[PDB]
Amino acid sequence: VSTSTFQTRRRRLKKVEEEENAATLQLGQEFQLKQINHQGEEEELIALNLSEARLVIKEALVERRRAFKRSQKKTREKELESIDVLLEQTTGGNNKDLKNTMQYLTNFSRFRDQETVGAVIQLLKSTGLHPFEVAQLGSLACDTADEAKTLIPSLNNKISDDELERILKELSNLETLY
Amino acid sequence: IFVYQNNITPSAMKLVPSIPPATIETFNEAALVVNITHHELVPKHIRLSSDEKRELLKRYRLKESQLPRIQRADPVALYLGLKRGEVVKIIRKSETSGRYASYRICM
Amino acid sequence: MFFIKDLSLNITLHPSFFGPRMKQYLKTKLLEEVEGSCTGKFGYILCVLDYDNIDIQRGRILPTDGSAEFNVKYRAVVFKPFKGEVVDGTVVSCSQHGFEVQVGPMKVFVTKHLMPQDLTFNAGSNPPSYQSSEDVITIKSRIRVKIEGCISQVSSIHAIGSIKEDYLGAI
Amino acid sequence: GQQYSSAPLRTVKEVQFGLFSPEEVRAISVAKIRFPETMDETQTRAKIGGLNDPRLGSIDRNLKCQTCQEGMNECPGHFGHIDLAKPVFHVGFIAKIKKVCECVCMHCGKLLLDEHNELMRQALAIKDSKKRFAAIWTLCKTKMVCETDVPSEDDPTQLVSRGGCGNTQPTIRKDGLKLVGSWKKDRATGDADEPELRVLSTEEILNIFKHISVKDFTSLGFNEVFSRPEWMILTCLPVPPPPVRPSISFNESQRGEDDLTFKLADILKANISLETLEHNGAPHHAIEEAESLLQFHVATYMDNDIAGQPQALQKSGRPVKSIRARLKGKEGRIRGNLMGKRVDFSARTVISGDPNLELDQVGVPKSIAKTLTYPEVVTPYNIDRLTQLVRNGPNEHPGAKYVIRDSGDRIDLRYSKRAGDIQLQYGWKVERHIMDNDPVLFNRQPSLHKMSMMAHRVKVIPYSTFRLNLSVTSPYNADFDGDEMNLHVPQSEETRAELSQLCAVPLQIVSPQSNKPCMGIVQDTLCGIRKLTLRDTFIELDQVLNMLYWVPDWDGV
Amino acid sequence: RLVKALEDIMVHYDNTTRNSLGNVIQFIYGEDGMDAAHIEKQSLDTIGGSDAAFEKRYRVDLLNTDHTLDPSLLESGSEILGDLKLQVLLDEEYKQLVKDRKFLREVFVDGEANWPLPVNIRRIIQNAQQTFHIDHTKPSDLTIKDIVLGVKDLQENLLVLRGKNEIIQNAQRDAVTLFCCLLRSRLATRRVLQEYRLTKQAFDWVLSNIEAQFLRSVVHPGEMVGVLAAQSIGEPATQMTLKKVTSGVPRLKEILNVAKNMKTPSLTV
Amino acid sequence: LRFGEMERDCMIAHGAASFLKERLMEASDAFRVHICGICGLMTVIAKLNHNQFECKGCDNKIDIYQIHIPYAAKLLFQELMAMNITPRLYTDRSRDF
Amino acid sequence: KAIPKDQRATTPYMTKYERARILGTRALQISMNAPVFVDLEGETDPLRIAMKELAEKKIPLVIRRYLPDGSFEDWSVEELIVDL
Amino acid sequence: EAGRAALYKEVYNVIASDGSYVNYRHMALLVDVMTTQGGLTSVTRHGFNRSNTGALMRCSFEETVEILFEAGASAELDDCRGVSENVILGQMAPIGTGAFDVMIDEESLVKY
DNA sequence: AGTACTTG
RNA sequence: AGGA
DNA sequence: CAAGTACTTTTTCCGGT
Ligand SMILES: Nc1ncnc2c1ncn2[C@@H]1O[C@H](COP(=O)(O)CP(=O)(O)OP(=O)(O)O)[C@@H](O)[C@H]1O
Ligand SMILES: [Mg+2]
Ligand SMILES: [Zn+2]
Ligand SMILES: [Zn+2]
Ligand SMILES: [Zn+2]
Repeated sequence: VSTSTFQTRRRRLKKVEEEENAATLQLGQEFQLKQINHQGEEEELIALNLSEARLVIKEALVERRRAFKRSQKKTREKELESIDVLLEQTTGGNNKDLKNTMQYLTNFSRFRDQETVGAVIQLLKSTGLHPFEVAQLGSLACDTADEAKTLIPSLNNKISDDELERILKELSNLETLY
Repeated sequence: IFVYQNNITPSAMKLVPSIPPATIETFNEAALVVNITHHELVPKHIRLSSDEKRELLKRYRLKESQLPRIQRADPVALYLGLKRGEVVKIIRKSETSGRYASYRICM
Repeated sequence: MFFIKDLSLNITLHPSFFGPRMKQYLKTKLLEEVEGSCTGKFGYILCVLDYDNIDIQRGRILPTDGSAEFNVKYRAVVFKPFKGEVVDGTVVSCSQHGFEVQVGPMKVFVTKHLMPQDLTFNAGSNPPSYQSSEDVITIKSRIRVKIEGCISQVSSIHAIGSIKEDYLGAI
Repeated sequence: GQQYSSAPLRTVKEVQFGLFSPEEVRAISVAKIRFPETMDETQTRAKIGGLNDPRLGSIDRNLKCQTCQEGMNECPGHFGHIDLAKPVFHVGFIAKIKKVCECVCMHCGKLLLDEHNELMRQALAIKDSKKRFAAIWTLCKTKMVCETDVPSEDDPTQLVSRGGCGNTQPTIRKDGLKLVGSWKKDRATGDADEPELRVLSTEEILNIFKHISVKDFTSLGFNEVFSRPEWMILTCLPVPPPPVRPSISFNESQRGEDDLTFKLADILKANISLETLEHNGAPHHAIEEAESLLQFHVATYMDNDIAGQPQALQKSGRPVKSIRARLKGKEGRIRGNLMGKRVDFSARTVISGDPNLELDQVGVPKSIAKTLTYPEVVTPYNIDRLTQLVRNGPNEHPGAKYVIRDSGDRIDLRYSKRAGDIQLQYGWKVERHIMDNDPVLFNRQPSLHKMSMMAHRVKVIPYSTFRLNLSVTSPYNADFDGDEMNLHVPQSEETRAELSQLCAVPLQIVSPQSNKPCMGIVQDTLCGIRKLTLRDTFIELDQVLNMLYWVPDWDGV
Repeated sequence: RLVKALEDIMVHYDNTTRNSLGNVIQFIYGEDGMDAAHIEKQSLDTIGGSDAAFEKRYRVDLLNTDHTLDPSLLESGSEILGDLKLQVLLDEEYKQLVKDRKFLREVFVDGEANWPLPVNIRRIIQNAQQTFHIDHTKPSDLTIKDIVLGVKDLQENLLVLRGKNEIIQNAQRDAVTLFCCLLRSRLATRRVLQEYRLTKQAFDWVLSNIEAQFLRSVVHPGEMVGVLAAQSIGEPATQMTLKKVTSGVPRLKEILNVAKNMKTPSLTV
Repeated sequence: LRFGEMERDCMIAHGAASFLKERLMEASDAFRVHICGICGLMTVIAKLNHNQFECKGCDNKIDIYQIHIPYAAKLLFQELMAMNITPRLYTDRSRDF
Repeated sequence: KAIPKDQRATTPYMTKYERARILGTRALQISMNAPVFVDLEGETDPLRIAMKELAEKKIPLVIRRYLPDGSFEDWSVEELIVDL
Repeated sequence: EAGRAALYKEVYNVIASDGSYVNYRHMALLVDVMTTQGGLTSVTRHGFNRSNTGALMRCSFEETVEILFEAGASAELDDCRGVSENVILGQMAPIGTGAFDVMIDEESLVKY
């Protein structure tokens, strides 16, 4: 058996249109902007910049280690070994994907501390950009507004070049000196 | 109501739905001699208010389909001048319970 | 990219597990089946969030076998790559044909032809590298790629990428 | 037994009826289906890349299916197809096709009446597709001209253009498998006298139906997704797989092909002729000939028993079995194989009465108990007991016939070299003999009663008849002048409960049919109960003591 | 055909009788909401005889020195005389019994008393008599309030329909009507004391068992009453085979067919 | 023996829902088919072993279910199809009421 | 839709069909080596154990009583009266 | 309503003519079924079997193939609410034992 | 042996 | 062709 | 238009042309 979602479409006989996924911010049916949490409420898409996602997973497994030991009652180079240990403790081990991901995020994150990822999340979520662009801006280091407007082509008319350059400048300051 | 002796010409009959929202009813005098409602076999039919029907359906968790039907041409649906959708509450005696309430939607 | 998604797996418990350590065996069966998984529809299901608040609900007993079926409503971190997504990664494989880049849980292969012309293969190096007038792309080297397209493939997703356009390539 | 599949198990919630689009038939298809020849790789006995398996289901039982590698008991058949040289009517839809032509313009494809006629918008209102089409037809059958302009929804002096085409409509009549119409015409105000008499082709009716508006056909009983009118005409024909039309393969060198397999080859042959006849030298009439024959074959395949008399008879005089014939009432698919079924865990013998059986028990002959089996699960509560019945084996009374493993594989205690040393494991199943006190469903046909099927307690006994208490005789309507009865063994712990908790004989004592007991004291006991209870009747100690000890619940007083 | 016509009919969890389209056939199964096997023929005493005979049986007048309950019937007999407050209760009682009697004669036009109803009251009383060893000589420890109100309370507890609304509540009142006519008739003050001679202890027991029995007597949501009805008509029809008007199997055949051209059409004037 | 049409009725009359199911399935006919979740047909090419599923013609390789029905119902459905009728089977509702 | 605990209007009594289905289900479960919530006082038949669980009212099951509209009331085997 | 009265009276008389007794409710229900439609719905193929119940259910008596052909033509949807539909599908029919659902409550399980 | 249907 |  | 025609579900379950 495989997993299902909150999207309840009834494709009765009519198979297709299998529309492409792009930088026209044309993601899947699944990764649409108007999502639905299991409480039934309409909630917006949650996209994470590497740094943000590194914390989330770390946090999750940290509290999972808490629940596991509770139910058993009756420096980036160093953060890597620290994480590789927590994985032995909570994850099924067989998950090579999570080990690979955590190594990648640990080595590729821009914002090391929770407060740092906090200010990043504030500064960016004010632009009115779609959570995908807001993530890419946080996870790819850019200097020219062109560098960003090129790598994230959806941005194109959405923000001012100077406004984007002010934002790129603040993100550059926020970069936790590893 | 128009009570006629023998017939009404199909010429005159074409003028019955002519004046809405007002309504017209044809009645052969010969049929009216005896009041069918008075018969042994004929129970108390009662026309329900739009709010009463609303409640009947709410209280029994029904769709209009699900109720028993009375034909628009039923002698009793004619006597009471029942219109499409109008519901009757039928109260019959029961050898079982003493009193039994049925419902019939109009056709 | 890297999303947080609300998902719901259906698990079918055999009667011999209807002991008080039930919710626990269930939460684990979910984690066994779901974590590590890779679907085309949602991408790589990486880490199941909020273990403490996983919703088991009332499980229906299936008539002929005594087993009960539960719809385990949950929330997880996913990774669904797209065409046009700009990703950074570390090189792994490297041949006459091109080089493969490890991006989180997935690899992206850059074709010899999806690179600038100036970059040429070099068999006579340890390990085999790609040489430019300025750059030297090899095994441990860090690269910024644009995903041209991806192939949903069983327990993985693989993609073909480019380093030909502006602001891409070696980091 | 069938193997484990990772596909999620689910139950059928809705059945969405419809018609096959030719494109679907082609899409679902695993092969087309070019040669009427069944197999013989030019006499070489092995299936052909032409008829039965050009990738379809499997034969041989040996050798698996090509496309799903499953083989025989797992493989549902796989459908193929036959691209028909010319369109043909579906035998079934012939009259609906006619009724649709009678409602629509046989030239532009517009409804003969619309929102402009009063009675029409009145009929269009009807929610019920079946009842609304009925109304649409009766109004539209009459309309013999497609109207260009009609009187406006206000005045007859100024007439509004509803939709083009003026053309006179044919007065369609059927000539068994053919729709032939009669256009009234006009010629110098008169004509008819002598109207245009021409048969309407399948291809023209197809083109008119193809041009029927979605809104229009949808106002008729149709559905733009599952059943468009054009789909009542057959263009591409689905070829069912072997499981549907199995070859009853006697000996090793003898075919034994199904009736459906022969009728399909007839269709193929009829089709091939038509195809070559039109592609090659087309002698115009010789085509309408081969076409009408193909129509006949595709008709008689689905329904052989048609009004238009000529029955398609197999070379033997015996007629071909239509698919319709397979589904028709009492015996045959619905009432024969789905509503009713032959079943395993069932036994039948002559019944006889026993005053020494309890109202709720049934005398089960040893031989029958040694055949009927109940699948008990190896549990700690029974482990030792079950290990002993297995030890006892298939021929001792309290014995077993099979041991079913976790592996799913069945051990036969009648032959297994390990029938002795068989060490039972929890979770295995032991198919043990039917034993004293197992609940079983007992029944006497007719079965016009809730009480004509009651649950009883097994009582394994000698001699070859089922023994029943005499008072239970009335609900069944049984007597012992040679009546026989049926026994059904439930195989679940779940079904056993249903039987003991709902259909048990004692539960059935007072019956709702007449709000009074449906069982009472009968015959000997009734005759003797009167005699015993007269004022005159006194019993001496000797007998009184036996009369007492006989009541199994006597207080000892 | 009877089976095929009625197969999909069952009693749902709203005591309602519906087909596979959920259309209501009967609002409550058999108009009373009762399982058929729990019913027994019972005589509705109230129904017949002289208006005079009725008066003697049911009437209690504590304000008349001849028509009071003798202090041999109950302990309070002496102090109950001329009690105007209690006499209001017995007047309600009596007037209700007379209402019943007129209503019953409306339903059963020919005065037929024997009807199948749930809960065999005759047995409960009989059983109370051996259970408690009722002394047909000694005076009861029952109050007129104990009887009058006791019966009035049990009535509020004979539940067929459960809903919190007028519509459903009236359905309940209606379905329970006839049974209560029996209940009030077999449990009137004069009757309980003079005839049954019950003690407060025995009367409380009679009351609980009526309640218990009644509740056990209702139809179970799930009952395939359609098939059951089909079979309950069908089976006998097979057993009648295996002005001289058409009857039996062929008239039944005429009926189910809704045959227009009937064999022996006859009017009764 | 034949557990016939009439016998089915007595079972329905008793309310033995599971016992009826058992007679018609486990004790007789019972079979497992794979059906496509898009066109409710038995189209699926279940190579259950390589865990491959597929419904070419829907290009569906994902939305597939396994169902337990009497072999004679598998038959009825294939027969209805050969005759052009589509008995589409669906494991979810869409109408309510 | 799912009717709340206050607002439930079905019988407070267990149906003949409910009782039978529960005994069956529990017997089938006990038989499939499921945990038993009662002391088997020398007990060995899963149906006899099921009766004991229902008597001690230690069956961890719930009856979902569907209504013709599709809505339902959930009832615990604990709360259901067994006058049956 | 007088139709129901007459219909019952007549039915009852055939039963009582033989000397038999069938409890009111059975005959009442038959009479009630023929009535509910507003007219005199006969117990025949062209009567009750032509109502709006399930295509599979209806095909199980008298007009079989003809019914199923019509279902495919009008794209009919079977509810799968009828007994006969589940009998065909080899599914636990919503009858007695199957008129409700059974679920494990974790709370009560961990309570014991 | 009946009912809508069908054909003269 | 037989059986209740 | 009507008469006379065909079909149909026409009770259930159990040796062998
Ligand atoms: N064709 C048939 N179809 C169904 N059931 C039949 C049948 N023929 C006989 N029976 C059943 O067999 C029973 C016995 O009929 P018979 O064998 O002729 C003896 P009897 O007519 O009952 O009179 P008796 O008890 O005084 O001797 C019937 O009551 C009936 O249930
Ligand atoms: Mg006999
Ligand atoms: Zn295959
Ligand atoms: Zn036209
Ligand atoms: Zn498909």
